[PDB]
Amino acid sequence: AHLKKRNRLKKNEDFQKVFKHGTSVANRQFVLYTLDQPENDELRVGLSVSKKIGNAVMRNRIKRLIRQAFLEEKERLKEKDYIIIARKPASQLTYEETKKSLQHLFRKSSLYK
Ligand SMILES: [Zn+2]
Ligand SMILES: [Zn+2]
Repeated sequence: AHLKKRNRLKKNEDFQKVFKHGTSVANRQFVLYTLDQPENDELRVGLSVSKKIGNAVMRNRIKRLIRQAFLEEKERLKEKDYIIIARKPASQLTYEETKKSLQHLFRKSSLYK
């Protein structure tokens, strides 16, 4: 039901690494940063939510949808490091809508085995 701990990019150092050296694709809804770790056997997801969405509830909600959207995809996705920045126009998406969006970027940055 939930994304495993090991599949989560926790601390800032890891993020900065992806930002500075990773690759990027952007949507009207999200900015997906994917670094690359050949030394990682499983993928990692980091979440950055605009914060220009104030309601912790809208932010926590959107995070869950992306995390859960990833769970549905953990198998078809390369084992890299991902950072998804949720843009303002993502705040009101439904799971289905979020998943279609993430797969736009995933198909863009060819992160599909
Ligand atoms: Zn550098
Ligand atoms: Zn590394």
